Amino acid sequence: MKTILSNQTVDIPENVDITLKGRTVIVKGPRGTLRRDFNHINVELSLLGKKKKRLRVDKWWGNRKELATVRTICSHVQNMIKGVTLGFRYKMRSVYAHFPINVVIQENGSLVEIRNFLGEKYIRRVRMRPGVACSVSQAQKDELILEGNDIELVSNSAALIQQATTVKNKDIRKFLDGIYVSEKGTVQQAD
Amino acid sequence: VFRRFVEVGRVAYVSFGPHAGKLVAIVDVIDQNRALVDGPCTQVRRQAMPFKCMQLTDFILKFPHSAHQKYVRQAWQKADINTKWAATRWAKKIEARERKAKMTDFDRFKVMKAKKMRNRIIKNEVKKLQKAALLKASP
Amino acid sequence: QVLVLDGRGHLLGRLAAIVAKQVLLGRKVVVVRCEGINISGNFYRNKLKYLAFLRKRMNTNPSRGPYHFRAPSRIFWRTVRGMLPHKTKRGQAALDRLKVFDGIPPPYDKKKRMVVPAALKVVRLKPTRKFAYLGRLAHEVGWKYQAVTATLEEKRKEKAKIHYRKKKQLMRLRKQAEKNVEKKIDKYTEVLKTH
Amino acid sequence: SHRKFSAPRHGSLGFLPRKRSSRHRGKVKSFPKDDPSKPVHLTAFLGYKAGMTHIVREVDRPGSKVNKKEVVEAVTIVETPPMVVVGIVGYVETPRGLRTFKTVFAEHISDECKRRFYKNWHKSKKKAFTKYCKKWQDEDGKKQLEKDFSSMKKYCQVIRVIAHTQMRLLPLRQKKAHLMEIQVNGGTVAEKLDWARERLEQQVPVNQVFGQDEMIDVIGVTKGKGYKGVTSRWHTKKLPRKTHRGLRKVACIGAWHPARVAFSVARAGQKGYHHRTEINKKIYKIGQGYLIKDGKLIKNNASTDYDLSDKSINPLGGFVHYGEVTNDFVMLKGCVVGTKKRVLTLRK
Amino acid sequence: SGRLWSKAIFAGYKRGLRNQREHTALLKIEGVYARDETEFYLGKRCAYVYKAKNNTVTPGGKPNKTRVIWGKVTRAHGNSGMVRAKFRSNLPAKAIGHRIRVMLYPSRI
RNA sequence: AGAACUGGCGCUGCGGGAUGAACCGAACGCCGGGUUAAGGCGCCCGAUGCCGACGCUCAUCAGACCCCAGAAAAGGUGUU
RNA sequence: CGUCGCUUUUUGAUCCUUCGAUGUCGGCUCUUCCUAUCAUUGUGAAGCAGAAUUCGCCAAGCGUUGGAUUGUUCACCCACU
RNA sequence: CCAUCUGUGGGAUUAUGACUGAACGCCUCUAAGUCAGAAUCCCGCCCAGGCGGAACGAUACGGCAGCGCCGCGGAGCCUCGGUUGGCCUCGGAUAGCCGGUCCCCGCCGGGGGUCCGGUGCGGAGUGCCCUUCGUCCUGGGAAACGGGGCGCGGCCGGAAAGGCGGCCGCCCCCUCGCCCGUCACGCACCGCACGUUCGUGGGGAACCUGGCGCUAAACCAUUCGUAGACGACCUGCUUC
Ligand SMILES: [Mg+2]
Repeated sequence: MKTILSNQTVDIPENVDITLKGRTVIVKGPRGTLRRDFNHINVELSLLGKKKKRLRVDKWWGNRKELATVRTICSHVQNMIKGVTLGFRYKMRSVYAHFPINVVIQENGSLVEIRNFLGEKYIRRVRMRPGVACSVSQAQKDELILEGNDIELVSNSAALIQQATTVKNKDIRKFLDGIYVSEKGTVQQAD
Repeated sequence: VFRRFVEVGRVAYVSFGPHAGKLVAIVDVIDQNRALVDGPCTQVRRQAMPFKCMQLTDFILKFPHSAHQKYVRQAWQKADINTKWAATRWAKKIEARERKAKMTDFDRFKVMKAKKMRNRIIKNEVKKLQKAALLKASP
Repeated sequence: QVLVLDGRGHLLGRLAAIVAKQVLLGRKVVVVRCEGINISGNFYRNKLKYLAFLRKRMNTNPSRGPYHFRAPSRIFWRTVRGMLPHKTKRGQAALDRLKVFDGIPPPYDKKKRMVVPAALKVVRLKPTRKFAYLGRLAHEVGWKYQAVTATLEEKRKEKAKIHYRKKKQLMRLRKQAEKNVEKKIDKYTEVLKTH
Repeated sequence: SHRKFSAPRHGSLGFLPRKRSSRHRGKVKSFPKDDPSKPVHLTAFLGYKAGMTHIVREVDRPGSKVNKKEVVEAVTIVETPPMVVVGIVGYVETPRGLRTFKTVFAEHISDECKRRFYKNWHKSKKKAFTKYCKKWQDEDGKKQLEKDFSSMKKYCQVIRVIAHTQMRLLPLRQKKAHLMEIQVNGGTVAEKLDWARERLEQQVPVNQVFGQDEMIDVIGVTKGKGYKGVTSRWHTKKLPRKTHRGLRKVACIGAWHPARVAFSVARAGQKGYHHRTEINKKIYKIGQGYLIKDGKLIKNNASTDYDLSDKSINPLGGFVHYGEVTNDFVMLKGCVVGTKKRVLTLRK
Repeated sequence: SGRLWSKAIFAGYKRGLRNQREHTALLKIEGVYARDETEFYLGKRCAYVYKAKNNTVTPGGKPNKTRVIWGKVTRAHGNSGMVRAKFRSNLPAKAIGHRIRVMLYPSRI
């Protein structure tokens, strides 16, 4: 079709300041900073105006699979804005039958050492992506909490745990055992 | 990023084609790759030139959407594009590119003798600034 | 005498056909840094048809027969050979004017390198489509010299900064020197006829 | 077409050109990786296999049915007199592989090293290194000799060590040194290279390179058997007795339409004398041989903590086809490639 | 003192695909790479200079080992600045890729 | 396998279809210049090295030229 | 009940090639290839509780035997796997 | 296997499960961007080492001979091809280029504000020599390093194929190594081709020709048996 442009904008609150080197975006905020390069995605970005901080992503030329990626851009900025002010917290809970899951942390809140999963002798050590924090819950049974700024480093690491607790050579519809994610939240609440 | 657009009234240079080397005024974009243009004060009349033919310049003209030749003629010489186009650094480069093409054999000799002269002058002078640059760094 | 082609950013087939014609016309052509030649189509696609190339193997003894080269220099060399009449002695002599080098050797690191804008990826592919590097489909297929080459590139390119850093030192100087004019009698005739 | 009965391949195609190998001394195809943090050390060593005996050891392996009992094991013993380091080779890497940078040899080299550099030592005037020794002592040749270690230290990334064997200490009639070139895999290259200038023309024992119960590899050239037929070279099934023109032959050496004899078929040629590398041969004992004459040399090999005799590992009557061992030795569990009196390079 | 001739390589014989024609050569005169700008070189005498081991000259007073085959530029050949020339003998096919020597002689400029 | 009608091959080369009995151009004394048919013009391989026009399509088995040398029903929120 | 295909390991149909000759069944022996996968790796689905099975996916790396009868290919049986 | 011993790990990923996430305001493993993933695949380990290369040793006396290196002039023999060199940033492409005050890496590099330019003119559509016919007379402008070298001495840079480059002190020497102007001369060979360079090229044979050096080793024959069809292969041969 080759339409004339589309554009979404992303409003920026005051404690976070987005600066851009190009199609690379640098996001500094209160609880750290993080950056993403979009040198594959063929769009211009424009932060415009002092004292209000609006980011304008627009694509002038394009087709229907090139128009679909202008929202994917602006929805990745809002995960960089939300994660650098609030952060991400994926609470996940252990579900077990007869055998209780023994889950500890070896290395400074990075390595996760899972044993006594389904009565097996084999420990399952999970080393995580750099930028998340491991923490066994308090005032709750068998809950594991991951905290960090960047969603794709939180969420991929929360996927490695759930994938490691995979029941093999069995009926997966019974034998419902695993450390499944149960909540998608923030580190700081209600801002 | 994208500091100059096409637009109703945008002055464009025409690089190749049947009107190669003349300015035009973009009047109406017609479909996606073809634009209605004219130049009333630069000897190119009204037609649809393709966009890959043209070169965007940085002069805009505030005339209405798809007017006649007359109002574009008024806006061309109210804004006085032709003196502003001569007094730019890019039409000096296309002026300079044709002066070098019509350089005769006798002038090309005279350029050669006056080129190899002044490059002696700088080389016998740029050596002096090297000579004083170590003389700072020797104490 | 001899032209020197930097090979990165170029396409495999678009560059090697232009090398194949310029080498039939008597020139001596040297393509340098043929590690980063791009090749169209995504990487898993092009890695398939190179693995299909590896099993084209004569049954009775694979020692004689198809010689699968794996360095991206000889990948590029073999592409030129299929666009030459190499079974004739005019096509044999055409290959002897081609000398292809991976990385940048020291006879050819201080020359000025040329590019072919016919064959560039920036020119010729639509930017929203995927391409493959010849360096890492060589590395995926038995080329065991990627690390020892990419070490010698950054040893090469670090020595090339300190040359260019001091070059723009030199031409800041002869531009500061030509401010000290004293010569505008000679500046008449060049600006008159394109300085 | 579809054989009716599946059998596997006779022989391995991984060792295919069953060729007389181009070397009598085994070449190390690939040295062990070297890291700067680990101490500085050699990696291989030359030895001469002398024969086999067996042994009696107390096994200790929990879980098995043998645990805490006596087991006999067949062991080979390899007489390894201490090597003498002679030269230092550096290798700088290219994108065409490793390349020899340059070599520096010792000041005065031995006489049995020089015997390696000649195919006719008797008809010779022995003139090797006579002009190369004079540069260690003439000072103009010396202040550039130290220059070639500093350019060695700067550029090349893996350095090795040229050593040879002391063939004066063996009962063989050979007297030519076997000149090997082995790799120092220690720390960084400056400590790796000052570790070799310090010990040119000095001996390197075997217990300094290897250790007890430190599992190594044997590299050798196999027992050469000559030009032998199909059923012995490849262990192919013999034909039944009634067969005209021949029993011990492979019958069908291929189909019709490939129309050529394949490489993958078994036929007659040279068996043995091939280069092979064994993997995972355990060391049992590093013995030392035939010490001082102050009181007595002391034979005292093969005297374990339960035997306590004046034994020595050379058996009663001397080794068959080898001689009588007077040197430092290594004993290795299992069979080991080669005839007796044959060079084979032990390697980590 | 200096070069009074423009450089050109002998690219091949005029040919179809299978059969080739020996009587007409074709050239790639250097620096000219379009059919519109080849009109200068038409009619120009062009030469193929080579060596042997016996001797001949016309003007030099002593015969040297250099000898030559003359010939002239006939017409244009396709859209890309090629040029076909018809010499007085045929080129020996040793000359493929080697230069020839295109003079400026029969001048209308 | 067997008929009809016209042409062809057999008796017949040449250009094009990579290769070829019959297909498409086209028929032949020995040559020079000119031009074309059928076919083509990234490089083998003569000629697009045109600032060619407009769209369509991404394949982890793409596709690519009469005869002609490989495929169907059915299905696809893949795009148009 | 229909109906659309593929393959040339069956048999036909054909008679183009070989009648101044291409040695004609099977077995033995040995190599290599194909996948339309029996097992083995990693998986998805069951009317998958477990165990055993069954249906599908990437997949030909590796294996797929010993005998009684019979010229047998095929068949049938004993036994292991 | 009728005795004994040994048999070796990485990468990208297939199937498939997923991550964020649009298209389609939600959803969704996908469209761009990610993760895990295997008897398959490629490599390692291992077997052979290319009309593929390195590094190093030794380089022929005797009695006349002989052989390298450097410095040479002198001819003829054989193979021909070219007619000025560019001596270097990295790269990006919905982007880059130059100059720049301020705070950080043993008197140099990392950053940001600022100023420029940009169908790139600090433009290989370009740049430097140059289209140098020579010299003499003879003035202006430009320039006080001289520039070639058989110079001698010195340094230190460039290992991926360094086989090249930069700097310095003395020196027979030039003080005409440029641009404009004055003066008159040279083969002015009588209209004409292969001219003009790289080039005192490449390769071989010899001779008059200065200095500096150098004084071996392969193969056979003999022996060995770690080897063997034969060749090949591994070895010995001192007046102790
Ligand atoms: Mg190796």
